[PDB]
Amino acid sequence: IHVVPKLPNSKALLQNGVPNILSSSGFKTVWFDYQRYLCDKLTLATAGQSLESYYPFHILLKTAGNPLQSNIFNLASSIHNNHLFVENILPSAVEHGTNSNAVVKTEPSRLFLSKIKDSFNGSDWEVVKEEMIYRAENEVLGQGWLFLVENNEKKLFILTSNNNGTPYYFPRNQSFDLNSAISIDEFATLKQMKELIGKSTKLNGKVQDWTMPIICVNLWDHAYLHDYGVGNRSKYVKNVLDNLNWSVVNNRIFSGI
Amino acid sequence: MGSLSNEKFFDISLVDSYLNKDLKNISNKIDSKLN
Amino acid sequence: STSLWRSSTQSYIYGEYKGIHIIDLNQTLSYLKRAAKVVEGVSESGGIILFLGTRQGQKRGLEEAA
Amino acid sequence: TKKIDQSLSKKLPKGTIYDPFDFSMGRIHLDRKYQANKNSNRNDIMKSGANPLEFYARPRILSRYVTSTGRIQHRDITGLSAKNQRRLSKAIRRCQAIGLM
Amino acid sequence: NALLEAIKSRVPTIAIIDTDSEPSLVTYPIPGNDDSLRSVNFLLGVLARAGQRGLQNRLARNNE
Amino acid sequence: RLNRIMFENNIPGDKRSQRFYMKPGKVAELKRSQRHRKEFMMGFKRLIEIVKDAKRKGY
Amino acid sequence: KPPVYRLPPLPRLKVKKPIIRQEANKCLVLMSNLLQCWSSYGHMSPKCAGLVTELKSCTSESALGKRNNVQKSNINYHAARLYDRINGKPHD
Amino acid sequence: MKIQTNAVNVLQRTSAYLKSGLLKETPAWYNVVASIPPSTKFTREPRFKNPSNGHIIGKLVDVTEQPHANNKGLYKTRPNSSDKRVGVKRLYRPPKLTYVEDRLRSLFYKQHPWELSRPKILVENEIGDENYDWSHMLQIGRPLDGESVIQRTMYLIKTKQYGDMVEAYDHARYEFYALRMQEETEQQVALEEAEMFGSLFGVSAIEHGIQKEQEVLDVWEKKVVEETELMAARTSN
Amino acid sequence: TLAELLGRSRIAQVANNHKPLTYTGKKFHPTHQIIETKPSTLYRQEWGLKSAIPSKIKSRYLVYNDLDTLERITTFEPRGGTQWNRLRFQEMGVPIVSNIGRQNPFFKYISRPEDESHAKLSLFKEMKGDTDISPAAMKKRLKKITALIRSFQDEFKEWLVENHPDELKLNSNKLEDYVVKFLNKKLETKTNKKFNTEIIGTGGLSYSLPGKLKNSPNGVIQRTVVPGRILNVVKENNDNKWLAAIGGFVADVVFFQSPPSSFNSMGDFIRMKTFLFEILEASMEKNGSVSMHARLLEPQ
RNA sequence: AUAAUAGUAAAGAUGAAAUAAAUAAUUAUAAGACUAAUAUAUGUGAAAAUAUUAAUUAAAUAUUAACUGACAUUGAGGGAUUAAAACUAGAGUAGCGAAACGGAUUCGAUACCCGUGUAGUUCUAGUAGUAAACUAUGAAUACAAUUAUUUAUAUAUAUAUAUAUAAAUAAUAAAUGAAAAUGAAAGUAUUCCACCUGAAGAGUACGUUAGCAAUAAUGAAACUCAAAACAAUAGACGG
Ligand SMILES: [K+]
Ligand SMILES: [K+]
Ligand SMILES: [K+]
Ligand SMILES: [K+]
Ligand SMILES: [K+]
Ligand SMILES: [K+]
Ligand SMILES: [K+]
Ligand SMILES: [Mg+2]
Ligand SMILES: [Mg+2]
Ligand SMILES: [Mg+2]
Ligand SMILES: [Mg+2]
Ligand SMILES: [Mg+2]
Ligand SMILES: [Mg+2]
Ligand SMILES: [Mg+2]
Ligand SMILES: [Mg+2]
Ligand SMILES: [Mg+2]
Ligand SMILES: [Mg+2]
Ligand SMILES: [Mg+2]
Ligand SMILES: [Mg+2]
Ligand SMILES: [Mg+2]
Ligand SMILES: [Mg+2]
Repeated sequence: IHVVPKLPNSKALLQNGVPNILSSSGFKTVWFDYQRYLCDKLTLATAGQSLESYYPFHILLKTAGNPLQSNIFNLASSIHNNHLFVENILPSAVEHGTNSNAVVKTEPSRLFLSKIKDSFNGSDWEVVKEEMIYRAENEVLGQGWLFLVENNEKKLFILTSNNNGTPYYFPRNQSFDLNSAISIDEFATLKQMKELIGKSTKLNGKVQDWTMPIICVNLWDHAYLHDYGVGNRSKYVKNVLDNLNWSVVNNRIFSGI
Repeated sequence: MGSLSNEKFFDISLVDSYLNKDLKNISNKIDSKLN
Repeated sequence: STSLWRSSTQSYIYGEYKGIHIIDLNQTLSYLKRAAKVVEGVSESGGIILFLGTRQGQKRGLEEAA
Repeated sequence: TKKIDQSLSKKLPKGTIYDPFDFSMGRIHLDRKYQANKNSNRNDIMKSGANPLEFYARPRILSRYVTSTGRIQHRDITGLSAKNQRRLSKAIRRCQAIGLM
Repeated sequence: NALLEAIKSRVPTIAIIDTDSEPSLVTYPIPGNDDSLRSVNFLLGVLARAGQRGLQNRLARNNE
Repeated sequence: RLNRIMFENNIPGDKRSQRFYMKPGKVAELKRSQRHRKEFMMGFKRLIEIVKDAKRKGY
Repeated sequence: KPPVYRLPPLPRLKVKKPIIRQEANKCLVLMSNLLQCWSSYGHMSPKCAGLVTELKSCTSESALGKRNNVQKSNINYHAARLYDRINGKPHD
Repeated sequence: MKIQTNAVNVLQRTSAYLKSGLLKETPAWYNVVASIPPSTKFTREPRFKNPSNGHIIGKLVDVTEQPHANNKGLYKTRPNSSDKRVGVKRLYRPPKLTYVEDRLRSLFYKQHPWELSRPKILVENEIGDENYDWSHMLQIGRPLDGESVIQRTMYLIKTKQYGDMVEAYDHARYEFYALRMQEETEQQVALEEAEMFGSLFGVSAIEHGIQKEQEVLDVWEKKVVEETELMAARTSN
Repeated sequence: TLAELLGRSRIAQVANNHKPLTYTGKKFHPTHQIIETKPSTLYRQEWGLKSAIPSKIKSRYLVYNDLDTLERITTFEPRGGTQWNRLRFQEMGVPIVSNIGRQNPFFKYISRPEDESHAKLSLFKEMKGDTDISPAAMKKRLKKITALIRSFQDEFKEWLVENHPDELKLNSNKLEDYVVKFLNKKLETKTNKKFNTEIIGTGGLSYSLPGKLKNSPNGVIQRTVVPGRILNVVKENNDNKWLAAIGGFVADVVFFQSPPSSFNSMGDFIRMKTFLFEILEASMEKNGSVSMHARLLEPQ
């Protein structure tokens, strides 16, 4: 059985929500309700099978290449992504419930701001945030996820997913919406991706992708509607990126010590 | 059916009802009902 | 399998099911508790306890037990 | 050559499910090894419940349990029960004495 | 072989006794499946922890 | 094909067995021993099949 | 219903002469075909050219080809290993 | 094998060694075994009830308990031959455990042969943790399968909502079909929706089968050719 | 109690099966329950059976008959391949349809006696559906029934003279009708084969409802294309259709007009090549087989 | 075996040989004996025995119902049946085959092999009551731990299996045993009968009884000796 993880300072979260982003009702929808909804569906889908003993991140990797397990993949991807989003927007990862700590001033580290300049042609963090808000509004028509990811070449770049798209495995990033029209450049990217997946010799037709997320923003209606409303998702993404917990985001960047 | 059977090759039910005044006490009963 | 029954074990059997004999776990628990107390006693007394098992795969359990 | 002996190719029936192993030589050999006349029971009068002794005047049925020369087949070959083998052999011997077999 | 040597040497023995196994050959039989590694390792684990508690109680009485 | 008929009706064996007379007791002994060897071979093949099946499954 | 025949206890379980599949030599079959080809179309007939070319290559270095002409049966090893387990003997 | 005596009396044989002086030092196990005596009866024990179905073992129905006529129309006035045979053996033979659910399980998989193709894991997690409310078929912790139907049927007959087992079984079967149809659609739609957002898959199930069949059909091609050439040479003879 | 727990154990959940593990006849559906073990348990030869499975086994799927035997082995085969046949059918997205247009067996429909007008056809099917019954147990259906039916003589000797006396005095053509109905009316309360073992619908192969369209980035899919293999190079003898091997099922392939020339060229090795097919329809027969009809889509 | 037919010059036998219009082939006729497969003597029968077919007569199984109310077990003496050989009469006599006479083999060959082949082997009516007539194991009853495999009866059903209770056979626990082994007895017990008391002499002598007869039953002692026998062990040896 997959159970909803306990969050630090949960009593505060159920009373005052997440300050500057979500209210108490908004956080109950995104985490206490939706995370319960996802975990229960995952348990029903995976109970009695070998996947029941694996964590959601491992389930999505195991099932990423199986077309008829997409339902399990979607549930595992959503569960992992939601706790990636709830973790970097959380007031404090440490449990100051008995310490009553009200001073958590987290700021981008030097390694993060050095990789931002290197990967974005000298752009500042503030400018990159504006590009992230723009990318979300023009690339994610409906539900999806906004990620700041790091690849095998030490370069930070921006990835957007439609519905439950994993950042780890490029064949399942779901960054192109094929319901609408696509340019020849987008079709080239899809055609090149298909060729890479066909070069793999494995009988499971799986490739190696070492991309890892650094920041996760939930773009689903379960996270913003109640507090911002239809059409105000760009005001929601702005608040999230301005109130990130950088103790978690800094720890996601590999240092090598 | 027993006594009230239509088979050409009947069983002992028919012969028993005859000697027991049943095939006759039912024929009259049916006819009396028809009356 | 009931075909391989050593009838000297009759008193431990709970019944037969699907062509095998089902061991009475109520007795297994009582015997296990008694055996466990003996191991605890010998260990607490400083005795040498040897764990013998020669079926494939048992080594890991045997090594940690020792 | 565009031809293969029937003994070297398996013809998968229609409506049946198959595995990749069904195209191998192991399947061919396995089908030969486990090839028994198990469908005889449904076509074997003497394995149905009839009394073989009622067929003593029907040489055509009895001739299915004798060799080309008229030698009664051993129970190992007929697969009958002891009683039916015993009754069938009596029927054949009686049929021979009457002048029909 | 080991069981008979234990008898000859007056060494008490514990063993898992399956339905085809002779109970009287051991001092303390444990009726149970001896063919599954899970069943064996479950019973062995319980006996091993029981020994550990005895060892910890002996090392504790020495300290105090 | 003709030779196969002879062997499946035991014609050559019967002809040879009819050359000399054998006492009824000796005939009965030979019939008993032959049946035992036939049945013994069937039991042997059954055990070899179990061996091969057990070997295939890794026993 | 098919009669099972159970053996008595035996001192051993062994096949006297285990059967082995001896694959036919590729060079010998090539020679057997060429010889037949000459029997029908005639000796040195242009129809058997390919046969002659193949035979020469098969036999160029070794007249019977370079083959792993070694095969042994293991039935007796397994039969002796598993007999005590599978014979169904009653307990002592 | 004979009931052994020397394995359970190690304490008494050791005590004779110590009392005589043949063994100078008390063994470490000696005190432990003395406090925890071995069981040494090794007896066969009778049993008077089948634990599975509660059937009583060892009860003889006397003729006084059968006053009415039987199915043949005859009264029973004397014990029959079976009643006069001692039945001690039945007291000692391990009872055959039976369950009504076993009959339904065989029925379910005879009616739905392809449910067998859904892999089942026999390895248990913890039987003691199962907190199931069989008012509904779905349960957190276990898959939806034939057993879900059987347990639902038993709950219906146990709550007396239905009287006949067949009616309860049919009711459970339809609940099972509804849940199976919702899952077959969630999987089809999830695949369709993913492809519409640019999901790519290396090998499909159909493709996996084709590749495996090719590997087998390639070895089969070689052997066929080889065995169609040995025949030609052997037949030439 | 231990007995209660045992009845609900995972081993108890598997229905007793002694069907041959090595069957060489015609296979139409799964015969054995596939058992699966997780990778962690496989590393320890643990499958939840009585004994450890030999380490030689690398598959995670098996089928078994007996937990233990007199030969001190488990009777099992390390295969689980009927699951891939079902999943490949699911990938072909062809719903199973009734060629007779019968009601959907998976829906609780309100049926009426339209087909119950054959009361004499099926009431006697109980004694006449004895194709493979013993010569004396089937004969026990003659005396055992005769007594049961003969116990209702008084009831039918009064009802018939009280509800249809004219027929008893005119003709038995209608009396026979009242007899067939009487027994059925007095048998519906009874339980004769109250449990029906016949396969219900698809048998679990597919729970897909017909009607749904397959959306794709290139538009709605109108024809399903599936790779396959032609088994024979000559149409099935006596049949106007060849045989193909598509997704673990043997289908009947109908060609547009002509047979591609690769047939004659390849010959008996035609199965060595993969062709593209279109699955027209899929039906289910009473034997529990799937009647898949295909069409050899050829590049044009 | 005889006859016919065409057709021939060798045939037959053996380790190799030799002794006594054919052999082979196709027809026709006659005679006696025997009973291929199935088949396991499975089974049946007191044993001896019993397997080509049919018929008549006699006997034989399981369960249930009713009935009798210990009427049972065993069985000295006695009675009956009893393979093959043998005998007394009358038939039969193909094949086989003591003996006899021949042919070979051999140093010799009163043998083994070959030929001619009488009694006998067959039937009917009798005599006789003997066999390694053996499971070398008297009959009956109560009882004791398992498995496998068949068979039988019964029960159930979601109809073909499943569940029961007996019998048989196989392998065993325990037990017993000099051991080999026995295994439901060669175990645990009870009841009745037969029989044994070192080897050899001897199943002989004498007598008696029975039989047409051969013989069968019953059945010793003296003298002499310290032997004699069984199971198992390790060797040696084996055409
Ligand atoms: K006999
Ligand atoms: K009295
Ligand atoms: K008396
Ligand atoms: K007497
Ligand atoms: K004569
Ligand atoms: K004898
Ligand atoms: K006696
Ligand atoms: Mg075991
Ligand atoms: Mg002549
Ligand atoms: Mg005969
Ligand atoms: Mg016998
Ligand atoms: Mg007497
Ligand atoms: Mg005379
Ligand atoms: Mg002579
Ligand atoms: Mg006389
Ligand atoms: Mg004499
Ligand atoms: Mg005598
Ligand atoms: Mg005799
Ligand atoms: Mg008597
Ligand atoms: Mg005398
Ligand atoms: Mg001796």
